[PDB]
Amino acid sequence: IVGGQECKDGECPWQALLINEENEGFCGGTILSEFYILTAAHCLYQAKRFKVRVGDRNTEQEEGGEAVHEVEVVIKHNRFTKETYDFDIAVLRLKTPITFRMNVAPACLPERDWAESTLMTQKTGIVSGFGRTHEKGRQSTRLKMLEVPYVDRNSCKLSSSFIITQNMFCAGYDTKQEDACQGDSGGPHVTRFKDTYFVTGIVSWGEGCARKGKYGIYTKVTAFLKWIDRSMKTR
Amino acid sequence: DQCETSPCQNQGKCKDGLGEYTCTCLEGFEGKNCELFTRKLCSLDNGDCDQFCHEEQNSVVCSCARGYTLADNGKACIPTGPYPCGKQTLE
Ligand SMILES: N=C(N)c1cccc(-c2cccc([C@H](CCCNc3ccncc3)C(=O)O)c2)c1
Ligand SMILES: [Ca+2]
Ligand SMILES: [Ca+2]
Repeated sequence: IVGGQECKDGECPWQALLINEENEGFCGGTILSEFYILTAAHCLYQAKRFKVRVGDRNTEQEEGGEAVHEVEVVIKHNRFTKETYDFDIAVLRLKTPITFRMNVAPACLPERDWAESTLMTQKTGIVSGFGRTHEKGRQSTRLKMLEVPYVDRNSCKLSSSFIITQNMFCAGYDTKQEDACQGDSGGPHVTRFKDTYFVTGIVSWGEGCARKGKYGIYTKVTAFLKWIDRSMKTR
Repeated sequence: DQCETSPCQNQGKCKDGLGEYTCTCLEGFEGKNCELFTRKLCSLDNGDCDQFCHEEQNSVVCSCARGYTLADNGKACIPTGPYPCGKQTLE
């Protein structure tokens, strides 16, 4: 995360972290339940073997209060496109049930029609992660968060050098030095309504980080709410 | 005289009080002069639902995300289990 701030305790409890073979976090995710994790499809191809670490809030010091779970199964969108990053969404069914606790709790999945009118129409959303604190910098020590204004498709598309499909949306600032970044990918984009946080986007990609003229690109989760429930009703 | 002006609307009943009139609203009207609708669709205040709102026959119907049960009043959502979704964690 570039800009923003560190999450306070129990503030971004739906934040999961995919760690590679070297227990190095390489992508974020969103706890959907005690067994499922929402992530980006492209993240499924950046580690030979990965696990899911939740409750973790400082990658350097082992404060504890966290846990690593083995992925029983991985459900990627059969339409994921490596070149455009369209259909960039996935769900991982854990081998062991997450034990919700302080800093480990799920984010609500909204109802499609209601999300598009009551959430997606809001002024801002919240994206978090252990990504990079600058395009060139390194991954942050502690979990961070950022409030990113929703951007209109038109403006989004006119700013992109890559196609913005309908399974995507923009969020962030034109020139303000704040945005998501590598490492935050797959992570949560949440929108609050009456103090309840609903999953609204997945950190997909962007042209750099906090780069003037450009924004961050996320996977419009509303287009996949039916897909998700499907995936979530498995083995 | 307070009621001489018949300040009430929607067939409400003006009833001059101590030193001020009063309107006893009909079913579905409120406010000092029964000039407001008590019935509001999802467009206004989310129809008073705590979470999801939707209309069914020109009438609001609330709902909640899994892990929640709709209050008996038909609006509020009550977390059934220990760590309901979308809520930050305490303790
Ligand atoms: N600012 C953000 N919101 C953002 C968020 C997460 C990641 C990145 C990012 C930053 C630099 C390089 C890469 C690359 C991504 C390579 C694919 N690039 C595209 C571009 C257009 N369509 C499909 C794929 C990386 O993964 O290292 C990704 C930017
Ligand atoms: Ca730690
Ligand atoms: Ca009087």
